[PDB]
Amino acid sequence: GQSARDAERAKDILCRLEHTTLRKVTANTAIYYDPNPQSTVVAEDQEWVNVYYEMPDFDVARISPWLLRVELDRKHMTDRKLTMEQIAEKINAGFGDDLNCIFNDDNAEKLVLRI
Amino acid sequence: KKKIIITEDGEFKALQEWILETDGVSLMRVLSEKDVDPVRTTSNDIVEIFTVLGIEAVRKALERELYHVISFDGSYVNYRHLALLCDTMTCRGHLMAITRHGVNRQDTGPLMKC
Amino acid sequence: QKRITTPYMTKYERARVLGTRALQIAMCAPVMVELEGETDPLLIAMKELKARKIPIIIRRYLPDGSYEDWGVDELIISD
Amino acid sequence: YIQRRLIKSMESVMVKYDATVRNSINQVVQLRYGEDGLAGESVEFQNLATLKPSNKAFEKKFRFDYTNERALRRTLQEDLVKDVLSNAHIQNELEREFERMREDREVLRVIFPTGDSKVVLPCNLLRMIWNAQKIFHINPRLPSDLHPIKVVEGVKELSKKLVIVNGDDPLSRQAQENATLLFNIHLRSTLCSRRMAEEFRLSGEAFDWLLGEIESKFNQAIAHPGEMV
Amino acid sequence: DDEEETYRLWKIRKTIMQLCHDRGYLVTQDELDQTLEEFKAQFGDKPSEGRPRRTDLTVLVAHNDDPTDQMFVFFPEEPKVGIKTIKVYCQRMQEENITRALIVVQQGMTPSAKQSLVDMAPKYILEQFLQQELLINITEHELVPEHVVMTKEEVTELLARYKLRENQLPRIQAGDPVARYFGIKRGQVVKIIRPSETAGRYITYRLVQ
Repeated sequence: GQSARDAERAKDILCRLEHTTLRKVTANTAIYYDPNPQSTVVAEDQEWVNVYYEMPDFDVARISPWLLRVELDRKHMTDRKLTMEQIAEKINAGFGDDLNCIFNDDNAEKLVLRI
Repeated sequence: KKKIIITEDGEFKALQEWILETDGVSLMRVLSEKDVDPVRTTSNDIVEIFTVLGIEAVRKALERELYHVISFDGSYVNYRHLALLCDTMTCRGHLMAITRHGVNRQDTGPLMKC
Repeated sequence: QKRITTPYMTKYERARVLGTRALQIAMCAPVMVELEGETDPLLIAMKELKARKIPIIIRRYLPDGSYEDWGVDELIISD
Repeated sequence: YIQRRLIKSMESVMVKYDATVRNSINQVVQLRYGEDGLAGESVEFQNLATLKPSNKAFEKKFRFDYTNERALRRTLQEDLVKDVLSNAHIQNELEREFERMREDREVLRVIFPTGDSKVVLPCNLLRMIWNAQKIFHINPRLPSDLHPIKVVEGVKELSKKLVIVNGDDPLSRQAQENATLLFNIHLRSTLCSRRMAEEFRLSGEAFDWLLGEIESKFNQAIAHPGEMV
Repeated sequence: DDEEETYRLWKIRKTIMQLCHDRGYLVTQDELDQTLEEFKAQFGDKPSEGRPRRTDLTVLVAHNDDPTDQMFVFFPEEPKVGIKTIKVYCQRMQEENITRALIVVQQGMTPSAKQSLVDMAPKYILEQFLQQELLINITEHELVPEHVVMTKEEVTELLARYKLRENQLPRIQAGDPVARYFGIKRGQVVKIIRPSETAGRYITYRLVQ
């Protein structure tokens, strides 16, 4: 289609065809220890995890004291026109429901989602 | 690699169009995607075309690749030789290589395999 | 009749007819042209062909087992 | 090493006495050698000159209109210019060759999609016209005496005597039309009535020679039954 | 999602309506160019919890030369297909008196099912496909020439014109994509018509064995 003419649609189908894994869009990861979701060992993630916490869902059996924190690079994120919403559903939809992902808002400069 | 069209007045006009080239082959899926030309898309591996497209497609692709490797340095070789080679190479239905165990599986006599 | 093959003496049949007829002349066979001071048994066998007077019949074998016989007189000499 | 292997593969393929390329166990490989039936020794490069031009230049150069009365007076003699203008049968037969030409023009555009014009074919035609223009001292300044319906029917009769696949029944009368398909298109586009009354200007005597030579230099391009192809 | 799923089901459908048209069946004209939104309005907007259930998609067609011989196509629901599941279909053919049948397998089949279809040789011939392969018409590709299947009266005209046997022809195995697209059995002869640059057109023949 006109995708053969304009470079933008060519580049979007380019990114849509190329294979992309997770370690290409991550900056660093850290395994913390929050025995309570209100503990928030790292200093500043308390805001968004809390604004989730006043809407608390899925406290079915326990709360796992073990946490996994992932940091993302918006450079590698936007170049493929990705944002952590689709990642968030597919990292859940595709592996099971044994994991649970809460995330920031992209207006914040660094893109972190905790599991 | 241009897109040559025949205009309304009847002249050959060439057009520049974006093409994409990959490193790795799985064509049956790449053909099934949207806004990707399913006619002119091809791969430089011929067992893949054999499994995906057929046997005549292997004949023509092999001919094309032989022509492209021959005419790389401006040389030239007649057509009958390419046609005869790529016809006797895919005559018994499947791809038998001109190799040790490719000439070793035929109705040929006993005094030739000795 | 039903002759399906070409009426032209091919390149290979002309090289074998000239060889055989030349060897027969060397072993005292009678010639069929009025040569003039010629001695080479292969120069004579070439001017017999130009005059269509070689007494040999060619048997072409089709690949299905059949055959047909063409007199060298009946063929169109290629050269 | 690679050449030794490949030649060890294909040792016993050859042309049998019915023009089919058969294996050692008589397994047919091609119904005709090189799909045409000619040896790759007596061919050379030529041009089509029918697929590249536009739809207006085409009808301008390959038409032979017969209602001008003065250019027709310029190129043909007075004996033929009164006959061409006063016979509906001739005007009709000169109208169908253009139709048989446009169809071939449309078939060429699908055989050669890219648009090139360099093809390999039997006996050269432009050089054979140039020769006949000098064996007979053709002066390209005076009106010629070559009646056009002579050109049309001579080219038809010549096209009939170019047999690659000799047979009378169907499936042997259509493979013949498939074998000499490109050469007949080239021959019809080069020896049309307009071009040979406008550019070449051959005489009547110099046309039978050309017709007799096309056939004789074609019949000796056919492959020979027995060469280890 | 379902937008990907309503797209595929329309695409795969459009392919089959040509595959059965090639085999010489009667398919109405507008069924060939059924655009997407027309399909979306007829069978349903989405198959995810929708009216298109992968049933209500099946097709039954009749031959041109004869209204009795008919062909069916099935779209199984499970990803990989079991044993009685095809016998569910074998029963559905047993009741309607149809022998020509196809099954558009979704993702795969079982080796036991592979055994269960090669047994009914003299009756109830079924063709097993894949969902992925039917997504594109390979016949309209660039490299693929035009094939045509010859009746058994024409094949006896070749072998008597070129004075051939039937062992001396070029061969093609009945496992390559175009041998199945046309539904070819062993002992048939297919005719290829390709254009070449030396002659203009060349007709070759293949024996399917």
